Amino acid sequence: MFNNEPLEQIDKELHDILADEEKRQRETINLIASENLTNGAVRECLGNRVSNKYSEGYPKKRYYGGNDFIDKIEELCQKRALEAFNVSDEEWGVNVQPLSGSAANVQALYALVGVKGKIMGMHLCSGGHLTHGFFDEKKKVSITSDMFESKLYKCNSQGYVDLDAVREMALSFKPKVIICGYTSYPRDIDYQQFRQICDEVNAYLFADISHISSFVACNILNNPFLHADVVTTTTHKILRGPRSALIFFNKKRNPGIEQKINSAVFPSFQGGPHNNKIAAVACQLKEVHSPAFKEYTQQVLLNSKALAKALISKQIDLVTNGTDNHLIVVDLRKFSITGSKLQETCNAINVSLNKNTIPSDVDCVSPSGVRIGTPAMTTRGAKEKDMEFIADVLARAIKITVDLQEQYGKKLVDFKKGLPGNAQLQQLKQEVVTWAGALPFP
Amino acid sequence: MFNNEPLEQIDKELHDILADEEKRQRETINLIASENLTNGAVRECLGNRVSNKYSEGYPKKRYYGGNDFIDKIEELCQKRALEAFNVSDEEWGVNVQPLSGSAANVQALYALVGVKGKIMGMHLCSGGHLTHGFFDEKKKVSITSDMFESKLYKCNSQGYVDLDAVREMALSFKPKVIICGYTSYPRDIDYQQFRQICDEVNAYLFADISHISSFVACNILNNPFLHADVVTTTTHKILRGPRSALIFFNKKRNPGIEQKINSAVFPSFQGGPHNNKIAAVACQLKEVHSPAFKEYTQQVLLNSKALAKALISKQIDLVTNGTDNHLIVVDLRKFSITGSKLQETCNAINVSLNKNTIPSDVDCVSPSGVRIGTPAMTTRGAKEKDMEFIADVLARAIKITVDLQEQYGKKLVDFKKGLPGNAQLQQLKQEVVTWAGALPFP
Ligand SMILES: Cc1[nH]nc2c1[C@](c1cc(N3CCC(CC(=O)O)CC3)cc(C(F)(F)F)c1)(C(C)C)C(C#N)=C(N)O2
Ligand SMILES: Cc1[nH]nc2c1[C@](c1cc(N3CCC(CC(=O)O)CC3)cc(C(F)(F)F)c1)(C(C)C)C(C#N)=C(N)O2
Ligand SMILES: Cc1ncc(COP(=O)(O)O)c(CNCC(=O)O)c1O
Ligand SMILES: Cc1ncc(COP(=O)(O)O)c(CNCC(=O)O)c1O
Ligand SMILES: [Cl-]
Repeated sequence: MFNNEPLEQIDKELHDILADEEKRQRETINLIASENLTNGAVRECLGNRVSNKYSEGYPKKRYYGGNDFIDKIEELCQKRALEAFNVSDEEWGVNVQPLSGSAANVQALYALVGVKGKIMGMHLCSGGHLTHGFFDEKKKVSITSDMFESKLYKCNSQGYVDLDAVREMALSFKPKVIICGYTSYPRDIDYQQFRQICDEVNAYLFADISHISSFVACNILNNPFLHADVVTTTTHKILRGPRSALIFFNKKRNPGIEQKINSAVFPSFQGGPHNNKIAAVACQLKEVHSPAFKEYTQQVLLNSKALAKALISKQIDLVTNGTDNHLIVVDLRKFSITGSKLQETCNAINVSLNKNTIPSDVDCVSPSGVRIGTPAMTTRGAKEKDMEFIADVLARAIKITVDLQEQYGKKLVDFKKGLPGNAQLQQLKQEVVTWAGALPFP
Repeated sequence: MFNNEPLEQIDKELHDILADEEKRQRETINLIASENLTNGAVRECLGNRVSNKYSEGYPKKRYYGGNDFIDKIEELCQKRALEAFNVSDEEWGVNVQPLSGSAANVQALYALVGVKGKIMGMHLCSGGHLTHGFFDEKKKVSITSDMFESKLYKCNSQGYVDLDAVREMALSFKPKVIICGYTSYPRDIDYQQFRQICDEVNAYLFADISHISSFVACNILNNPFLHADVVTTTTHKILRGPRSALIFFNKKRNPGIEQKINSAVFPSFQGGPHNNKIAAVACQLKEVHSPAFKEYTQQVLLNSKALAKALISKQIDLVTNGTDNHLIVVDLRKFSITGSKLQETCNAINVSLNKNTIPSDVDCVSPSGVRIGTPAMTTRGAKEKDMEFIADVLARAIKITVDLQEQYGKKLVDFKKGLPGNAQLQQLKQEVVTWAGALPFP
């Protein structure tokens, strides 16, 4: 008693918007540092009937019947996760049920510290995430600043994590957890030093490696599994999986954490797992372990180095004057424009990027930069030689943005009136499309 | 720089488990009240490249570029949600970004009362959800009993909601929210009478209609939208959509609730929305509004009545001795067997159900019943005349379970040794598969 007519016939309205979204993705230079494109095998999982199953609990301990094949999928995902990040099932555990990044981080924090527990994370304005305790003087913006007591550590004026400040803060504030691993931080993390500060004050070491996960798994960047008690990560960014998250916990260093983390996920916060996600994660984690994926990940940093280098050669300032990973933050103060403005200008030419704060900015309204990153375009086949072209396009967008500000003024509402019809933007878009639309599309 | 080999080639191991899940689903009598089967159109959306997009925030106010077609999908889903539940976009708003039911309920309660806030909900043992403030004397099982202060109202020994107790509890406890709508409660709700109690102590009226959503939409059961301040609902049960959730808020009765709920979802708890979900929910919400889905929903209650009636005529006791909705709770005390045992017996014959508490039980270990429901089988084309057979299979399961208890004893580990190879279980399984494997499978 159902309708099995295809999507095209059942819902032509929705199907057209998705055919459109598909074309837009195909014809865009995607520089969002947090975005990638999944292969068809991961999209077959997400489409799979396994999402019919309620399977609350953990494998073998299900509150529903008919979970025989679900428990295998869940166990196969856990194994492949522990295998992908080069850790032993003897000392490291993994929960694979968190629905996304922010859910995973709030759950893992809760497990460790409980309500009104004390936590430390990097400031949003300095590169830290919302779920790292972010608040404003005016409001508790993240739940992690309200359901927990949080304190935030700023980076230095050059854009680097100030370990002198972290230690000054940890001794006075005395938190149960210290968060590192970040949302828009272009450099590597000394986890060892974080461990020594955590050990000084008997706080837990929390490393959220969502942005840099692939690098960690492939031993291109520092390994926080050597020092951290908990490691959180999303699966949908550089790792190139579905939208999901993973909580890793260190059993050797903290026995009985397994029960605490598992109980935090369910039944503390979530109910039924999303099994199509779990299936999809499993499929991408087998890819993560291959030598082919290492090659891709290497290409990400190769492209990122080249991109930063080509932007500096065109006199554009970068936060920390470069990058160790997949991402760059462009400081736009020398041009007297904002990232809100450059994001719209880039939206008009099919260049996807996001506004981003910098160290000198006192407000998240009027951010003075944009962040870009290479995972997506590296997935589309772009090489080091291609980065000059992307640098060329970003430079012209900045120049066009200066002109449109000159003509129409600093107000953003006024600035947008400048965008539609602009001949240079039309010629530039045309250039973006012609090149982007040609690349391999998964 | 990717692998576009299909799932079968890239991951034969996983592909075989999913082909196996597919066959199990096809050859099972699914009586899990919370489960359904999604059509191929809903499954195309979940597999769609729209899940590549980071679109944090709300439509027109995105922290990322390239969100033009995503904004159309998110506004189209909101439209179709308000349309489906027969509410005016002037009076009611809807957030469509919650990732699942438990996330939606925690977020909405936060919006309303905040950390340390007071809430009231039905006890788990009486039919209420974990997210309705459930705790135990030992521990705060749900975050909703820890991040909030909760008190729990039980039903009487008859299995019915006791409004005398609710009011008595509300006057003394004075919560800011009162939750109604439930997980395994077989009768309709007097929302109007809940509204009268909420107004007396100036509390919000929270209706969670996840289990009964389709009835509310198609006007077969009471309408909480006439009285409630907030309505939550999952989209993956009787509504027959993807795994997602929806928070409805009454703007007219509570000016300023819109921002407060929209900010609880993001940036308070979640980050990037899962767009494939939103696409999928939009697709099913169009189906919900047709007269054909009303037909399906009517057939759900026709089957439920017949199923209750046919179980009573085989001398099986039901809580409240019947049902007004899609679900029944079988009380198994007279047979001296637990729900755990009957769930295992039923899994050996390809009958999916779940264990469930009843009013007389003091513990959730050793629950005295099981819960069943008709949404899934009604989707597969089963009619009233088919319910006698399901009732007969369940009767035979109960009988077999008493025998297996008699032979191997009360211990559950001992009991399962009895299951493998049993001649009448093989005979019954055979009978289950033959009928189930013949029915329409979306
Ligand atoms: C949207 C989001 N989530 N997590 C983030 C961000 C980022 C971000 C957040 C905000 N927020 C998002 C929530 C907002 C609170 C509200 O809405 O009431 C406070 C500022 C603002 C910006 C930018 F605009 F660039 F300054 C960027 C980026 C990645 C989009 C960010 C930065 N900078 C960092 N560090 O992390
Ligand atoms: C799994 C789950 N989620 N929400 C539910 C349930 C149900 C349920 C929950 C529990 N729980 C789940 C959390 C558990 C807490 C812990 O581990 O520390 C306490 C008992 C136990 C049962 C049953 F076994 F039948 F008694 C049923 C059902 C629908 C599966 C339930 C009941 N009865 C109700 N009312 O709601
Ligand atoms: C370090 C980090 N942690 C957690 C999250 C949360 O992920 P979900 O979006 O799945 O909740 C993000 C999101 N990153 C935002 C961005 O960098 O674009 C992040 O950067
Ligand atoms: C009333 C109610 N509310 C919320 C949820 C949470 O849904 P998620 O599983 O999407 O978190 C459930 C699921 N209850 C499980 C069941 O009845 O089988 C529920 O019954
Ligand atoms: Cl999904």
